[PDB]
Amino acid sequence: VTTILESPYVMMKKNHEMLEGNERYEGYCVDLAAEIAKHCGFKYKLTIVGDGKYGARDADTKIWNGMVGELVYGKADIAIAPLTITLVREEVIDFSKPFMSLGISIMIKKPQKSKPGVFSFLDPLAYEIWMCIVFAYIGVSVVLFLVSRFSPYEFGIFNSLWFSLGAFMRQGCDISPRSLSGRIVGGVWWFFTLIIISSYTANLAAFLTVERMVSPIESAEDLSKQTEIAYGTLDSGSTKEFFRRSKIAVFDKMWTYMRSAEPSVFVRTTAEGVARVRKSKGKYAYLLESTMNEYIEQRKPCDTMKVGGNLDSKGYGIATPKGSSLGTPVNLAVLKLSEQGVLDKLKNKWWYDKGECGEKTSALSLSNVAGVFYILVGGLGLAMLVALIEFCYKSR
Amino acid sequence: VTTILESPYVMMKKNHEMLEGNERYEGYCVDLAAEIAKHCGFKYKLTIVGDGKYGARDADTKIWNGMVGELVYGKADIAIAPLTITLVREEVIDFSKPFMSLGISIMIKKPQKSKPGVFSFLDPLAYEIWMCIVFAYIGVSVVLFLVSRFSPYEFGIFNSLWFSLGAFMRQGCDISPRSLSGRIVGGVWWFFTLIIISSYTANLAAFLTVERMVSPIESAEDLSKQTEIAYGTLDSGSTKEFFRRSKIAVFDKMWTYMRSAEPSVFVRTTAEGVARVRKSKGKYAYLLESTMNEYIEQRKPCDTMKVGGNLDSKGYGIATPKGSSLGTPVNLAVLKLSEQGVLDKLKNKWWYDKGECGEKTSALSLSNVAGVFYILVGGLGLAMLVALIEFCYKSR
Amino acid sequence: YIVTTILEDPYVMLKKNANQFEGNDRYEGYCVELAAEIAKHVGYSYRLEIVSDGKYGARDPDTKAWNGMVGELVYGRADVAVAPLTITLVREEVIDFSKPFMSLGISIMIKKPQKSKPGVFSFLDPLAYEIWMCIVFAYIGVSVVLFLVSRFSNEFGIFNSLWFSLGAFMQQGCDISPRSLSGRIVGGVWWFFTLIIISSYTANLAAFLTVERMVSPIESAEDLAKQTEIAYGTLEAGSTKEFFRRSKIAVFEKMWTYMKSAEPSVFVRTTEEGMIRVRKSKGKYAYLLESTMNEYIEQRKPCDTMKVGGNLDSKGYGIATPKGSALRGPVNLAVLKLSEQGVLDKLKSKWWYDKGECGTSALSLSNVAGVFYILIGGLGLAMLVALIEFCYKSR
Amino acid sequence: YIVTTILEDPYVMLKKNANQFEGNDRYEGYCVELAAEIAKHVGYSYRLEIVSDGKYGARDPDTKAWNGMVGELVYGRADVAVAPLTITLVREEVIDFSKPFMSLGISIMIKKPQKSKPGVFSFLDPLAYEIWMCIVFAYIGVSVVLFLVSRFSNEFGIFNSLWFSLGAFMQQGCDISPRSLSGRIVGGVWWFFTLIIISSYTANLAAFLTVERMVSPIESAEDLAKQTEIAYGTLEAGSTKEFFRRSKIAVFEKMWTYMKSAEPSVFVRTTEEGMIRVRKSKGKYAYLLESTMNEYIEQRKPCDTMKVGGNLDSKGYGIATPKGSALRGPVNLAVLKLSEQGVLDKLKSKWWYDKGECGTSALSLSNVAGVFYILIGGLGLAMLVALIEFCYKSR
Amino acid sequence: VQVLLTTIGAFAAFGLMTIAISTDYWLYTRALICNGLTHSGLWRICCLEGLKRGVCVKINHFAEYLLRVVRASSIFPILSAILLLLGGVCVAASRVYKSKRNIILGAGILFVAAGLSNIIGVIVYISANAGKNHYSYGWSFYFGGLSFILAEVIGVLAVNIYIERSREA
Amino acid sequence: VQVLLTTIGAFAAFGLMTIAISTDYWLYTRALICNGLTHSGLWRICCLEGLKRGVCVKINHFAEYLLRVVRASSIFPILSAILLLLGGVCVAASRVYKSKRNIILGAGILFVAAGLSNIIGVIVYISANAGKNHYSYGWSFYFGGLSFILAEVIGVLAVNIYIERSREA
Ligand SMILES: NS(=O)(=O)c1cccc2c1c([N+](=O)[O-])cc1[nH]c(=O)c(=O)[nH]c12
Ligand SMILES: NS(=O)(=O)c1cccc2c1c([N+](=O)[O-])cc1[nH]c(=O)c(=O)[nH]c12
Ligand SMILES: NS(=O)(=O)c1cccc2c1c([N+](=O)[O-])cc1[nH]c(=O)c(=O)[nH]c12
Ligand SMILES: NS(=O)(=O)c1cccc2c1c([N+](=O)[O-])cc1[nH]c(=O)c(=O)[nH]c12
Repeated sequence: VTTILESPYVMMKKNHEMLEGNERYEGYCVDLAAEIAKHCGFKYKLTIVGDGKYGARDADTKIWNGMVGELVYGKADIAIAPLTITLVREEVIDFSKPFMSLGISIMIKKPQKSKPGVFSFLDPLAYEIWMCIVFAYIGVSVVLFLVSRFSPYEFGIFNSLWFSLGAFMRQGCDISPRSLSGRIVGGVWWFFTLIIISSYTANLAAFLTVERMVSPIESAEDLSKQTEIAYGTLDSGSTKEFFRRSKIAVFDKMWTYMRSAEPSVFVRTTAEGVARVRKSKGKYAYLLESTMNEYIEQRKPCDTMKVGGNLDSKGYGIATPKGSSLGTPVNLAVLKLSEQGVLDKLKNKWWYDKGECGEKTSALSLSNVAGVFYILVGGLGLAMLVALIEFCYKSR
Repeated sequence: VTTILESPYVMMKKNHEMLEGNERYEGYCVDLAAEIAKHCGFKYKLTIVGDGKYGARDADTKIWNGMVGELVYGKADIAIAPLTITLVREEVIDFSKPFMSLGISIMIKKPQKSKPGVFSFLDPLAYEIWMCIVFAYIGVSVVLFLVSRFSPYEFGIFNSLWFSLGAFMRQGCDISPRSLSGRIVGGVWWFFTLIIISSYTANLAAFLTVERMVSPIESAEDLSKQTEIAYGTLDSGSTKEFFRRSKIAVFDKMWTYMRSAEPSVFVRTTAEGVARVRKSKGKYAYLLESTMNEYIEQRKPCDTMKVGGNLDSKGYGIATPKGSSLGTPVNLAVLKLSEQGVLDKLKNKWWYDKGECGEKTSALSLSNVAGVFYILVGGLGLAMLVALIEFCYKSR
Repeated sequence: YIVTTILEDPYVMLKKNANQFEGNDRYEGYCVELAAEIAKHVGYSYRLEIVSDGKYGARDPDTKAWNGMVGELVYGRADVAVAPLTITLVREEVIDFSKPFMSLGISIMIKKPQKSKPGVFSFLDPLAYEIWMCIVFAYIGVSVVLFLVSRFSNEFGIFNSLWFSLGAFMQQGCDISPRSLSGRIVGGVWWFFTLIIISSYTANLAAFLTVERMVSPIESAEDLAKQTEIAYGTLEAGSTKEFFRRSKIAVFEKMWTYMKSAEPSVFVRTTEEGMIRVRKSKGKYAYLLESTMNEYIEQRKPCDTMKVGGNLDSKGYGIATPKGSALRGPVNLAVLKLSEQGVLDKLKSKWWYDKGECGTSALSLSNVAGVFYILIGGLGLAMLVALIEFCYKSR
Repeated sequence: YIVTTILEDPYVMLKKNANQFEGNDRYEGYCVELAAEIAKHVGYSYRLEIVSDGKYGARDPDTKAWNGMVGELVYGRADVAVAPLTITLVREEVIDFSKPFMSLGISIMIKKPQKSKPGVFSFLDPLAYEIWMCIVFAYIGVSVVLFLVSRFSNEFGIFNSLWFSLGAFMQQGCDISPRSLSGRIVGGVWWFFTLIIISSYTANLAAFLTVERMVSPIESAEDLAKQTEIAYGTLEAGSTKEFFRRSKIAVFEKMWTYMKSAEPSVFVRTTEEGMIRVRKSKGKYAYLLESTMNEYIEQRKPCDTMKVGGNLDSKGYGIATPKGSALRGPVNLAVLKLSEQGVLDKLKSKWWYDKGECGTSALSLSNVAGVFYILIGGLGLAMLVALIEFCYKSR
Repeated sequence: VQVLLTTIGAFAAFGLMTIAISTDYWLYTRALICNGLTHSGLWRICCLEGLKRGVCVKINHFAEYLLRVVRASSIFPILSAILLLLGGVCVAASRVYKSKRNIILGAGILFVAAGLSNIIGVIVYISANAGKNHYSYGWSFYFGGLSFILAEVIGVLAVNIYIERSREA
Repeated sequence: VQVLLTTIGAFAAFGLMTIAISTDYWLYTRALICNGLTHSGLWRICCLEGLKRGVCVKINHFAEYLLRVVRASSIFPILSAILLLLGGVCVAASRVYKSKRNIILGAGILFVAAGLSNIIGVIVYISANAGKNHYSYGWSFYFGGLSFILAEVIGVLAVNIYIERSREA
């Protein structure tokens, strides 16, 4: 039994040196090999590949390395590791039906509470509403001015604007229309202000009560048009070839984007990609196998998440040299175990059960409400400037 | 194997007539008998008592009836039913260690949304706060009147009260103090009003957002002093004797209360008590065995709940005639099954798994806010009356 | 070489206007294109031939003889079989598959929630219609009483009394304040009433918006495991019922305990029946079926359904072949070549999406447009009234 | 007849000032009174004698010999044993018990939440201290700018400007209003600022009160099964760890999976250690132990703990006896007679409660008293200022 | 001049209120006692679209006690009607035997009191009625509302007449 | 008369603001860069109660870009100090070469502008600083606040002096 060390599939048990035998190792593939033996009824000893890779065709030597090399050269009988079933290996050895399906997925940093931006106090209401409010304020002021001037029954343009503004802010009004039409306008404006302000306050309370952190992307197409978040696979790997060898245009655009990279949106190791996305502060998204992504999402510090759905589909399968008298029983055992409700159990036990991770709200801070302070000081400056200008003009 | 029919312990399986053999019955005691046999390895046939009672000492015949009668007279070998272990039966037969512990508990109707009472709009704030608000209003009005009269720098007593009242209601004030002390008072009152009203609105929103139906009673002592909700056991039964034969004063008071009953707070059957509490609209509380209470709380329409904790402690146990060569193995089997994590499993399967039961808020209705309308109309009537009285007085 | 197949769509189906075509060209579908590709790769010839029984395959319990498509294979009638043939142990024993050309598993189908356009007058929902009516009645009564009391036996007026009451309800200041005790009484009471009413309105609106915000739509199977106002079911008897029956998982164990109390019956005799039941249950019913059919249905008009969460189990449709046949090598290798160079993805997108008949929490303008319409109407009425007053001023 | 016992409190314990007493009278406790009653009923004589090892009993693994109190029974040394002897199968095989005189099971102990008296100035919590400071700064700045702008080059005034700004912040109306464009600009901006600030204050207060309302304290074991900010543990090795180990229940299975990831260590070497750890964990730690000891501790000062939910399992303390002894009948019958006539309940209440060293959502006045104190202080300051103004008016 | 408008409005308001009280066409609701749609009324709930169509009877009305009592005895709508009648009688008595300048004042007082009584009766009726089943309000309810509106208008008109007449002195 | 009060207050406000800017005693916080309590300042965070006590250096400041830029270049507190100085100079220049009636006006304008600049600088400092770890504000912050208060008072006093003097004409 030749395996490879990749977590969680084959890892050193507690006291790697103090524990000897088949108990030195722990992981998913260990339990899988045990379950496969419980049906095959064979004798096996846990082993590990030498080169350090699962297996591939040598560039020129054409000598199989890793698990496939060990299996095809009699070093080991069966293999149990996250082997990506593919044509090239299917040509030299006979796999089984996949014991775990997967595909390319998307990995991002778990979205956090972004520091509230200036003008965050407008979040409760959409900009359409604010624009309509301003337009209605202007319109009602103008209508009141017209009605007052043409039916005097004094409400000038300036005083009309002042009255409307002081009405929208629930403040006292020095003048109130004495004409029936003016009273109509005033009452209608009053209703509008009351409703609008109550809605604003209520929606703000809802915002402050429950937090909803929403990921900016929901799928591959979502970030295929984002053009803001960098996303790249391994500099050289299966995913890079898949994007390169793609014939579907949505992935073609992503591949072209990755081609014109500045800097190169690529890494040399998976840990490199994890560290980059963790330290990119929501600016990099990594594409990798959904198994590894679900794995990482359950390991501390739990600073990342899997988003979207699988783009391609693959499978991990037992391997066996051609003509082995053990391919059929292992295939049958894999399948029966799969439909017996076991591989799901093992996956839950390892990915999720052994998981690093499975609120009294806070007062408001200046960061939330500094925009209105800036507006206040700007208005004070503007008012001093305008009074100064008027004084200078009237002086001459 | 003699049993008794009481649910869920022994009930007629689906198609009571179309199903024949030992499959005709279903329930907790059936599985328990099966588990006990799986250890004893005996041969048994499900049976039922004839008289219709678990067992008791005849008033004068002294002939044991029910399960105990059948067991003590050779009719059956072992018994499996909710038998209340007690001294009298322990004298004639040998039980086992209890396979289920229980005690007297409290049963009430599941509390519902009471129709909002008049003056429900004061719920957000405690009456202490309302009284303090009125006192502070009076005090500030008086202080303002004193300051205005003694330092005139016109704010009469009546106008001072008007100003304070219009301030507490966020309405325009015709007069504003021109004296520094008056301005101090006004600003302080303004702060108080703002804070109070904002707190009122916020607490009301909290009330309307999340519903919390709180039972009026938390334990036996809770309703021992309620003196409002009727509570009574069976007219004649074990619980009645237990309360009668009690030596602890908290239950002595409840027993005395049940003695002076008008009408008699008692029933003739458990179904009678269930129907009474369900139709008493939260005015009757029934005391019965916690097993039956937990049972009912899981059966439709789920209009009742168990409250408090057990008052006494009892146990259900296998029974066996004296000298039987099967008392010890059944005792050991009961105990081993209990600590093996089974009786809990069976209880969960029957009481809970086979359970009849395991929101966009609504607009406000006049019932919620009719009190303020009544106050408004009363104020209108009072104002018309007072103006009429003043007119009549000034006329003469 | 004969090819066995079945008519489940969007796999091989009857081409529109089949009279104008015959033979292999008489049918179109996903499996048809897949078999075309496989033929082009391996290099053999085929003639499509549909199964007669219409059943995929199962061991007859009375007689161990098979029954269905795998029956048409194992007894030498057929050479291969390209169809949604879920590979299982029993079939693997007697028929031999290739690597799965298309993976899948149990999913969840729920009624698509139509975008509930808020009513034009949704801003009054916080308060009941009766409360608004009684508000109007009380406003009229207070204005009239204030006039009456203040007038007989000042600056006030029926028009002015109405104005004062209206401005006091809306907390927009009063131009004139009563100077008489009774007027002050009525004003204070009106003030109390408006304050309470407005605070209640605002609070109830906050409750509406907060509750409508902390609603989590069913996005997983566990979310279903903790739901009681929504029921779900499966086919009357299939791989799904068996999967839940022999389930060693806790969540599925709970769901199977739930389905044990099947009353009122949730199971369904036919999948189309389940789709109709969900489409008519108005979001109170969910269905469990294969992810592929769920995705396909979510694209076939009507667009009344969608798929949620992820696959609960894992299976795979595979190309079968007679045990000990002489095509395992080429067929498996061709399947893997097709999957590796991204043809199956193209074909799936073509048949599920390309030939498909379908496909922020800030308060929006739609929630409030009612008050804007009221304002525009009031402004128009004001301009009309101004014109009338101007004409009347000529006397 | 010799009586075996152990010193676990509130069962048999060392009587205060033991020097002034000897023999049976040298000890007092629940089991002491129970044995006294049993002696009075059955009618024999006894001499209390405590176990030497101090262990209840367990089969030595190296040698099948017992070790502890049940050891002192099974080897003929002792006649009976009255103590919290949890009856189990292994002991039932070799020692025979009576009916349980007192039932129990695993419970939960949590730190008692002290009645957090709200701060006298808790009403400012919705907004940060910095925001209040900048509000004051901006109020001063706006008032000064309004004065300056309106004055040079009307009715306004530094005192009047301050008054206007203060009344505009509190939305209480202004008798005067700027008539100049710049004054109007500054007034409108101040109005915007106050409106936004007040709405934010009210909304955040609503959020506080709503969140503080939908908090469910740990009231069951399942509630613990879905908690991550609170950890729990048991004794290092006992019937509890074994119960979770051999647990066939789902909730306890999940809790045991959690406890498997014991890091940082939750288990405890001694129960007093666990009580101390909870008492020092500030409500972030819970403990699992026998319901009886939890109830007893919840009554022994300090009153820093309480019991929640209900029993998770079921056990029973029982009176032991040598196998084949001549006291089973009388002892069992006396236990049942005592339980039936309500003595054990009396005794338990006496030793757990009688000799114990312990034992609405509307916004309350404590939440707000700060503004009342501010108001009283302002009124006193106003009276003082009025007196000063009156004295100064004499000139 | 305006005396005629006042009197006709008082008569119309009394007629409307008396009709609304009399007619059992207040509520449209689907009930279960009938074994179904129903045009329930103030006094007798009366079935519709059912086997017992037309065959209809009075209702059974059984702090909250007092609400049930007042709802059963619709004393406030009846009081509004009575006050409307008495105010109309006072207006008629002021048309003759004039030069009193204290009668139409009482008439307006009574009209306002009748309006308030109608408001109270409506509030009580709705509060007691309530206790999802859709429903609607029959034209009896709108008749009561129109009667209230007319009562308010008549009160204001009568007091205006009084103040104009007393302004002569 | 009040000219002396104005001038001494202007000098005091400038001194307070210059001291607050100079002193690195703005914030009291427990930081981790020091490897611990710290009296952080406007310019250089400076350690305390630690191994590197006293040995302290400037800080590293790296839409939000602009906030970082403005915080790093404390141009608004510096502008407040500069405006205070220039206004004091204008007051001095108005004490001599009098009969202008347009200088102390500018002085008050500058004092108000300095107050607003101090407010803006404080807001910016607090907003950028924030990003549970307890902390507190050193007396440099309160010195800045006192400088702002004095600036406002001096502006109002200067404009009052101006209006009184110009009321002579
Ligand atoms: N760890 S990884 O980041 O996901 C990952 C990255 C890159 C290649 C992988 C691979 C994994 N795997 O799942 O460990 C298994 C695997 N198996 C093969 O046979 C092969 O050729 N390449 C791979
Ligand atoms: N159903 S009940 O309402 O709870 C109930 C009420 C009254 C007596 C009961 C009893 C039950 N039980 O549990 O069914 C069992 C039981 N067993 C005995 O041996 C005995 O004497 N009396 C009883
Ligand atoms: N139509 S369905 O509702 O999804 C569906 C329901 C039930 C069994 C199915 C099945 C489908 N399918 O996809 O049509 C294919 C399929 N193929 C097999 O080989 C087999 O055994 N069972 C099935
Ligand atoms: N003190 S404790 O923390 O609660 C406690 C912990 C662990 C085991 C206990 C135990 C107690 N007890 O109540 O003292 C009694 C007891 N009795 C037995 O017979 C036995 O086997 N184990 C125990």
